[PDB]
Amino acid sequence: EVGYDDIGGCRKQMAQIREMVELPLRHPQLFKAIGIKPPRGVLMYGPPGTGKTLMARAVANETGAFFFLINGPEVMSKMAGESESNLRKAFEEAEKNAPAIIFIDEIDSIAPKRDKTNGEVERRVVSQLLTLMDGMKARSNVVVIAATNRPNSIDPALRRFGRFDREVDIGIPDATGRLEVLRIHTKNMKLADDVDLEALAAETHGYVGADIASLCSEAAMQQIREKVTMDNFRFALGNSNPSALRETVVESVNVTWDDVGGLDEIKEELKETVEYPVLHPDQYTKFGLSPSKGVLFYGPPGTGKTLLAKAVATEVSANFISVKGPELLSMWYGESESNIRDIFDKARAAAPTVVFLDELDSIAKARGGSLGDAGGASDRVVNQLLTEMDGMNAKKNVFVIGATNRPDQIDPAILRPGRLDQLIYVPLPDENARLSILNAQ
Amino acid sequence: EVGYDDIGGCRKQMAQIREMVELPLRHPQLFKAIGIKPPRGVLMYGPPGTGKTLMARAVANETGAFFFLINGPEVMSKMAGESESNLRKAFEEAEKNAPAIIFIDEIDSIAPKRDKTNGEVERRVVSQLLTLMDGMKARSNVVVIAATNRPNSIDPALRRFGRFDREVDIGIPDATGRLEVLRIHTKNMKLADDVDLEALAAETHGYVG
Amino acid sequence: LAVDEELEKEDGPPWDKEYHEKNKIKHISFHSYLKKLPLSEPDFRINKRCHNGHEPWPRGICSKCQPSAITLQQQEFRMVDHVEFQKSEIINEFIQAWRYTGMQRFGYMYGSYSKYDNTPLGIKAVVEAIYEPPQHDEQDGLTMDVEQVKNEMLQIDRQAQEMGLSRIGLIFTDLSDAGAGDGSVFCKRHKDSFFLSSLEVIMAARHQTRHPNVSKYSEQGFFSSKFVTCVISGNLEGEIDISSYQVSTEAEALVTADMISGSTFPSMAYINDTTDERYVPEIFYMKSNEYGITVKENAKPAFPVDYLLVTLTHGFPNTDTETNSKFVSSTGFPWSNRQAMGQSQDYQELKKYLFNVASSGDFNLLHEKISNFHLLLYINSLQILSPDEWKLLIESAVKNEWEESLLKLVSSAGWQTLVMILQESG
Ligand SMILES: Nc1ncnc2c1ncn2[C@@H]1O[C@H](COP(=O)(O)OP(=O)(O)O)[C@@H](O)[C@H]1O
Ligand SMILES: Nc1ncnc2c1ncn2[C@@H]1O[C@H](COP(=O)(O)OP(=O)(O)O)[C@@H](O)[C@H]1O
Ligand SMILES: Nc1ncnc2c1ncn2[C@@H]1O[C@H](COP(=O)(O)OP(=O)(O)O)[C@@H](O)[C@H]1O
Ligand code: BEF
Repeated sequence: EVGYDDIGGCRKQMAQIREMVELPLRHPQLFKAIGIKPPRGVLMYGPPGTGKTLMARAVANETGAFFFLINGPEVMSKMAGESESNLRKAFEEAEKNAPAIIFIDEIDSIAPKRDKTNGEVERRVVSQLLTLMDGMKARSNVVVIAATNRPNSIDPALRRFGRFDREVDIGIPDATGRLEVLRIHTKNMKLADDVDLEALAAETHGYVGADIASLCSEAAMQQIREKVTMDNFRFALGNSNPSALRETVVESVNVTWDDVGGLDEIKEELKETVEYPVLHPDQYTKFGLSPSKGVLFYGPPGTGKTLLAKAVATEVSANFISVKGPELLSMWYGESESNIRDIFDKARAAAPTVVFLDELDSIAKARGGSLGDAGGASDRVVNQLLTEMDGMNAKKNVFVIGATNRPDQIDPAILRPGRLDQLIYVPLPDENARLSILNAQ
Repeated sequence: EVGYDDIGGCRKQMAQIREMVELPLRHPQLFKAIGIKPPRGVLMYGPPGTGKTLMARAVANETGAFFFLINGPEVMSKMAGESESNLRKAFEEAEKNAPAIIFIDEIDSIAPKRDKTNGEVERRVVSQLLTLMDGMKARSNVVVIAATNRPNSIDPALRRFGRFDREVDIGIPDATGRLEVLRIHTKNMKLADDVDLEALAAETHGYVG
Repeated sequence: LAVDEELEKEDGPPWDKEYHEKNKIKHISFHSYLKKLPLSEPDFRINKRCHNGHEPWPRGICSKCQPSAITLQQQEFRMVDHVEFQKSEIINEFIQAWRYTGMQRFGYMYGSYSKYDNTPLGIKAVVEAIYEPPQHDEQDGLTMDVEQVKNEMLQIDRQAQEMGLSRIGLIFTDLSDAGAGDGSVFCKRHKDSFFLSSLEVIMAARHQTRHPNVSKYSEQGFFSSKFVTCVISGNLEGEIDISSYQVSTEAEALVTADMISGSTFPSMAYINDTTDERYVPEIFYMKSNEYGITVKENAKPAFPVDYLLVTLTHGFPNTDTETNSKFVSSTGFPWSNRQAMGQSQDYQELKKYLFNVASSGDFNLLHEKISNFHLLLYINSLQILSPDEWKLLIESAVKNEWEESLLKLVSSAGWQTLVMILQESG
C-alpha cells in the first residue's frame, strides 16, 4: 500500500487534510473539553485530471479508516425510488466500520443547484444529502471528502457549517512541484545515467500532474518496444497531449527548437521583461515592486511577428496559449464575451504563462462610437478584456504579447502604462539582420 | 442536548414559535371556552444556515412532550403505493396519546407545485399531505412543523389556515442578534480573557449564525 | 467446527429452484444460501442512536429507522436438512419411561455434525445419546424450574467436551393414548390441528439465542443458530412416529424475548404490546375468503405459528452396515433423572449390571459393557478415580484401538479400588 508519498508538490494542501482526519483521531483527548468540534467536510475543486482518488487513499491508509468509494452518476437512476436510498444506504454502510471515508466524486449530476428546477430526482438528491449530514455523528468517524471539477455549480444552500465548509484549492503544479511527482513514479524500474530529471521538469510546463505520471508508463512501453533512456521520454513527451493543447489540433503538429531570432536588440529587452521574474523571484520581493506585465508589437505584418511568438515560448519553461485573432468572436450574443473569460482564468490557474494577442485592429476599433465596421458594434468585448488584465484579484505571473498592424486603432483605454509596459515598434529588416536570418533557416 | 438557551440568538421570532406549541400545553384552560382552536402548523423559512434544522430539536427537549421527526426524501420509495402510506404511518402513529409534536423536513423537494411538475407520484404525495392535515374531522392532536429555504417552490394550497399558517420568518440576525450567537458556543470553550467580544459584533455582517 | 469449513471449499449452481422441486426439497440449504449473497441478522429492536437529533428513549422513531410491517413469510433455507440417529434402543428407552408412569417426559440430545450428500451442500446432524434433566410432569404438559437445571447443565457440558460431544437438540413427548388395547395413540397433531404448540416455540427459540453458531461471514460472529427441535407425537394412522422441526432465524432470534406469548389456541399465539417500552410493528398475513380471496384481513389479534417453522427429516441407520456408532454397550442402564420410575439407584446397581463382568475372565465383553453414556457420567460424578485416569477411561470407551488402552487402565491403582469398594458394599 501507499500513504502520504503518492504525489509531491501540493503537500501543504495534503497537510491541511492531515490536520483534519488524523489529528482528531491521533489525540482525541485534546478535542474533549475544548468545545467546538472540527468541520466534517472538504470540497476539493480544480481540474479533473488529478482525479483525487489517489490522494484520498493516501490519507485513509495512514489513519487506518475504511475507504468506500461511491461513483457519481451511478446513484442516479430512472426508477426514482432507489436514487434517494442508494446514497442513504452508503452512510448506513459507513456507520458500522468507524472510522471510514465516503469520498463522493463528480458532484455535477448529483446534488446540483436548484436554480433550474428541472427534474424531480435531481431536486430530491440535494435534500437527501441535506437531511442526514446535519444529524451526522461527531468525533471524526464518518467524515466525507468531495471531488468536484467546478466549484460554482453545486448548491450554495448545501454549505451550512458542516457539509462542505473547509474549502481547499488544487491547481496546476508549478516549478519544483512536478519534480517530486516524477521522483515517486520512477522509484521502481530505474532510469539510466544518461537522462536527467531536472531537464525533464523543464519540458513539462502546465501539465495536470497525473499526465506526467502516465508519461512514465508510456515511455517505459517504448523500452520494451525497443527490445528507459532519454530518447524514450522525449518521444513520449510529444505524444502525451496535455489539456492546454488538447482542444486545438492542426495537422501536422510542428515543434521547433533551432529558432533564436535575428532581432537581437529587442531579445535582451524581452529577456528583461517577462523572463527575469520567472527566473529571479526573490529579487522583485526584496525591492517591493511589481514586474513587467505586457508588451505590444506593431508595424508591417508578416515580418517576424509570429516568429517572435514561438521563439520566446520555446525558451521559457511556461506553456503557450495563443488566440487566433477574430476566431473567438462569434455572431452569437452572450458567449462571445465569455470567450475572453475562459482563457484568462485558465492562464491564471497555469501561472506562470504567456498569452499571445494578434491582429488587435479587428476586435477593438479603440472606442469607436456606437458604430461598427462590420455592424455589430459590441463595445462589451473590449471592456471585458479591459477588466481581465488587472482585475480585482491576486497579481499573477501572466504575460500578454500584443500584435497589430496599424496603431491608429490602438485603444487609449487599454493603454494605461500599468497594463502594457513597452510600446515598441518593429521595423523592416536591414541588411545586417538579413544575414542572421538566412543561416537560421 | 440542546435547549431554549442553546437556541438563544433570536428574540422576536423565538416567542412566536414558543407560545405556539407550549402555551396550549402549559395553560390549556384559557383556550377552552374561547371559541377558537389553537394554530396547528408551523412553517419557518429563511436563508440557508440559520437554525431551521436546530429550532425543532430545541423545542424537542424543553417541552418534555412526544417529539417525532421525518426526513425529506426517505419517505419516497419505489412501490405503487407506500410513498403515501409511509406518510400515513407517520401520522396514524402520532395520533394517539395526546399531546403531539411532529416535525416534517425538506418540504421544498417533496410536495412541489402541482401544475409545474410531471410525475405521477408527485400528484399523490401532495394530496396525501393535504388530506392528513385536513380530512374528515382530522387535525385533532398533531401539530406539524415545517422547515425549508424555498417557500415559492411548495404548493400554493399548502399554506392555508388549517395546515400551514402563522408562518414565521427567520432572517439574518445583525441588529444585536449576531452578538447573542457568540455567547452560546463560547461558554463551553476555554477563553483566556485578553480581549472584548463586543468588537466582533460589527466586524463582519453577512454571518447567519 | 470443522463442518463449516469443509463445505466452503466445495462449490457443488446449487441454489437452483427448479432442481430442488424435482427431488421434493422444500428449502435448499444454509451453505448454498451463503454463496448466492453479507450475512446480517435482521433486528426488530428499537434504536438508541438513530442518526438524527431526536431523543431515542421516549418517542421519536423516524421512518428510515422504523421496523416495517412484517409480511410473515417462511424461511427459504434450512440450517440442517436431515437429523440422523444411531440406535433404535435409545428412542425405545425414552418411550419406556412413558410406559411405566403414563405421563410425559423431557430430554436433551447429545451429538455432532457431518456432511450430508443427498442435498447439495447440506449438513446432517448425528445424535449420540439422550440426557434427561430433572423435571415435574403432568398429563397435559410439563414445565420445570428454570434456574436449578441451568446450573446443572454447565458441568455436564464440561463433562461432555472431552469425548467430542455437545448439546445439539431436545425432545419432549406427547402421546395421548386412546384405549391401549386396540391402537397405540390418537392423532393430535395433523394438518387440521396445530403442528407445534406455541408454548413450546418460546422454549425452542430461546435455546438458539444461547447456543450461537460460529460464522465468519457475519458481523457479530454468530448467525442462524444450529439447534434442532424433535418431538414424539405420532403419525396419522396407528404409530408413534416422530417429527422434527426448526424455528426461523429471521424472527425467533429477536421477536421471542419481547412480543411472543402463549395464547389459549394451540394453532396461534398471543401478540404482546410494549406500551412505550419498545416499538411493536404490525403483522400482516393471509387467509381464504368465503367467496373470493382476501388481501390484508387482520391487523392486531391473530398470527399463525405455521408460517414460522421449517421441516426436517429423521432417519435411523441400517442394520447390516454402518460407519461408527460409538456408544453401544447395553443401552439399558438406569438413566440420570428417572426418579418418578424405579430406576434411581446406588452402589447396588453396579453389582447387578456388570460387577466388572466375570471378575477375572476377559476384556472383550468388558469393552462392550463400559462404553455407555450414563455410565461414565455416574462413575466420574463419584470422583473416586484421578482425573488423568478418567481421560484414559474416555479413549478406552469411545475411541477405536482400545485394547492397549484397556490393559493399562485395569493395571493401575485407580481401577483396583473401585472393584474393592464394590465387593464389600451391597
Ligand atoms: N500531482 C499529482 N496529482 C494527482 N495524482 C498524481 C500526482 N502525481 C502523481 N499522481 C498519481 O498518478 C496517478 C494518476 O492519477 P489518477 O487521478 O488516477 O489519473 P486518471 O484521472 O487518468 O485516472 C495516480 O496514482 C496519482 O496518485
Ligand atoms: N527578415 C525577416 N524578418 C522576419 N521574419 C523573416 C524574415 N525573413 C524570413 N522570415 C520568416 O518569414 C516568416 C514570417 O515571419 P512572421 O512574422 O512569423 O510571419 P506572420 O506574421 O505571417 O506569422 C517567419 O517564418 C520568419 O522567420
Ligand atoms: N441561535 C443560533 N444562532 C446562530 N447559529 C445557530 C443558532 N442555533 C443554531 N445555530 C447553528 O445552526 C447549525 C444547526 O442548524 P442549521 O444547520 O442552521 O439548520 P438548518 O440549515 O436546517 O436551518 C449549527 O451550526 C449551530 O451552531
Ligand atoms: F437547513 Be435545513 F432545514 F436542514
